[PDB]
Amino acid sequence: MIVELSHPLIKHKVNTARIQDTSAEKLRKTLKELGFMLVYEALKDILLEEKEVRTWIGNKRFNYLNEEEIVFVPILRAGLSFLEGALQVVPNAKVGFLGIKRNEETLESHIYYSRLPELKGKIVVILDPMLATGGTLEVALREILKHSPLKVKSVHAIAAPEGLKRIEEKFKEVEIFVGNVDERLNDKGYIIPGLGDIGDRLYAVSVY
Amino acid sequence: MIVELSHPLIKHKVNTARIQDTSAEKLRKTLKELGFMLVYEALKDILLEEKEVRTWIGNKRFNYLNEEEIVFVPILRAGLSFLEGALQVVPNAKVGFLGIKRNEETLESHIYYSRLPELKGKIVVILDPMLATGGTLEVALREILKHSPLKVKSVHAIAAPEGLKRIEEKFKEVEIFVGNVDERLNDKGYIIPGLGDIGDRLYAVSVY
Amino acid sequence: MIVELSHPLIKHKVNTARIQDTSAEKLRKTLKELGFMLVYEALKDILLEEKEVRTWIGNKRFNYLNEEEIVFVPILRAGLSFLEGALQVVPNAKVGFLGIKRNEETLESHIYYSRLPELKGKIVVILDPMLATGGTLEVALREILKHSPLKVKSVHAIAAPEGLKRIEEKFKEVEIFVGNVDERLNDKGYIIPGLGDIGDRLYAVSVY
Amino acid sequence: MIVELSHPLIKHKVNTARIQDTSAEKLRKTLKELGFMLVYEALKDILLEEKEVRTWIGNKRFNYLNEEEIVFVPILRAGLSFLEGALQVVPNAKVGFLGIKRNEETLESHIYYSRLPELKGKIVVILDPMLATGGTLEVALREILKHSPLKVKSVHAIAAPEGLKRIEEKFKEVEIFVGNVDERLNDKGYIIPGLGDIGDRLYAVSVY
Repeated sequence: MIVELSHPLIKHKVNTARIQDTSAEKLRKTLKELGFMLVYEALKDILLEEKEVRTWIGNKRFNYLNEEEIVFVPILRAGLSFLEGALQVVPNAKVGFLGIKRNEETLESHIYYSRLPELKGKIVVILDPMLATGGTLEVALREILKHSPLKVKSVHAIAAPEGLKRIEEKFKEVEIFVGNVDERLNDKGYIIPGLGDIGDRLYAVSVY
Repeated sequence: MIVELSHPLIKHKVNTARIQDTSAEKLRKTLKELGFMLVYEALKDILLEEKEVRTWIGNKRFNYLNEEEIVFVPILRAGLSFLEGALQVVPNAKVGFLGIKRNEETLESHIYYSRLPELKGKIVVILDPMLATGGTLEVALREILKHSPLKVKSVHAIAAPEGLKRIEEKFKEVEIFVGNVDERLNDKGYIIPGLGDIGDRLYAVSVY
Repeated sequence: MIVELSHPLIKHKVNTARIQDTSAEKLRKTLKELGFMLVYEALKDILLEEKEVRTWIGNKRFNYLNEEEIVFVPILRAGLSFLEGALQVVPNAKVGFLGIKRNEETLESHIYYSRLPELKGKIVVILDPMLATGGTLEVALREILKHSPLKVKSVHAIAAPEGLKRIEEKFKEVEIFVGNVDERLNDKGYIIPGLGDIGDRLYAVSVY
Repeated sequence: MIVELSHPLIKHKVNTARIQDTSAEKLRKTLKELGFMLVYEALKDILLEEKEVRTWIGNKRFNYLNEEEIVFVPILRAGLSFLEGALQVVPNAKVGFLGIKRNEETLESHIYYSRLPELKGKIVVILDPMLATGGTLEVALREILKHSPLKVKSVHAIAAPEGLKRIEEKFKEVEIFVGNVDERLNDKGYIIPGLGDIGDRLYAVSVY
């Protein structure tokens, strides 16, 4: 189940990230603020738990989120741009790391780093700015669904119908949250209009 | 026009803020994150403007929020706990400051410090954790509406049906967003279950 | 006791803040980061206290700062730009607020808003980007020194010699920490090269 | 070139991190604020460059840091705890990623993931909470020095004497900035009193 968000400030953040003549500082801060918005939306169907706490007027009971039951998993590198934002929504959530890279020739993705915490029974939230062909997300899920997650959610700034197709086809139980679904993918597997080479725009030097 | 937010994460931030035995650091951080959510929600109906920018593939037109059209107005001191969260949603928004204080004997509010930028034609978003008797918000609006704002929004973590009444009776054109409408006001004008003396809990020493 | 910090990153943050064609977003972030540096430098001679804590390998004794012993006092409006960064150094410090504004004819200042926590025996750290004539700091000091604080420190991005001389002359006990001591003060009481109308550049509309 | 920092606030941040009973939220925030400090100290010798800019009073010439000429390199996953803090001092620096993992039997480190921007002629700053045996850092340097960086700096909250010795013995040109030099390494290659398993304390679950 795919879900495209329509909030005007998500569009703003997304479109603000499209602007190539912005500094890396601005891009990073924009995606972090977007990550907060995305994870916030993705957690709108979370169930709270009643717990007794202490207030200024004595003991009382209120509903709370079991922050520890949430596990964020950013795909380095771009996934990382969302992590700080995601943690602001859920400060005590665990964090898993997947080092993945797409083979620009075959368009396939491979895992070179995996440092995941105990995922069994918890709610996992994948973090990755773009969803192009879906190769990276497919390999990420493959690596994650093995630990028997309770539920897997994924957040992205933009997505290509191409990727949305396969994903929702081979991973129907996965919840996909997207800031904006773009037009298509080109001959090189880049989302159009997309964000170009965000990985390098974020932490290196963009070629555009 | 009152709107009570029902998002489970807002309820979590609010209740977390209800916890008296937390550190000032935790309270400030909690309310900063809640502020982001409250402002995010409050701008769900914001109108975007189309502008041309240079993307990685070339000049394209996308809809953007005119960040400078929004003006945040935190009521000192508590309102300040939402400022950073709000500025994350709209980084280049203008900021107005209102130094107000409630007489704990009559429960009347008075303005001691006013430093507001041009509000003429802009969307003003007032920030202040609690809306109890509505006194402080009334005085604030009284001086704000003069600048002939285009629209005035208000965000609060909690509010009492008491305050929501008068405010909506003398300022019906003002949109009031609240994380959770509490039960009532006590003998001393405090909200129940409310948050207590957050001002002192946030920057000084709580008397509870 | 005047101290002109010589750290290249402080100079950079200062000079960066001098750039007139930067967004409010960028300037606010610049100053927040500069604020962290200034307070860090201003607390280099702070005393730590031994306390027993539990580590991964059992109880142990280490030296810790008594965070609640420090009080940050931002002078609205400009001084608020330091508050966020100042709190990163000392998260649980107390926060006092002073709404002061300078009379642009006599070059003297008046306090319109004062909300301070207990200051007796505490270490007060005044926050305010500029120290021009020093009229604002003087008025702030008068108001603070009455509460008998254990020590008073002040951080500024920049300052004019005439301003410094004026403060150190009457307050030989106050420690002034400045990112850079500029050239002089023009006939209007503005520091040169200075930062211009910082308050408005930060939260409203600059006239330059 | 090794350098043990003595600033009380660094000591405080470092010692606060030793508190095993703190939430992941508190630890992450503490290390972020510490990372800022460590990097701030590490760039104290940084060289600035003169550039002409537009100020409120016209064009002027000031010294600035060429932010882009700086490259931060955290070692996953612990190194990530200093990233944001490090980026606060140099917002536009480039970011390199090194996925490393120590073998708990031989205490050897191996690089499974590498995503580095162009390091040739730049100032590289490695980020890693601890520096126990030196294996992780040694491997890292050997892939970084190959790019012929202008200079290499490294920051750590704590380091074991034996770790510092091999490093300084194999990389005399590398500047190692340490928050506090602990006592030693145990039989399992853990620093004492050390921080335990910070990687798990930060993003997963600690066994202590």
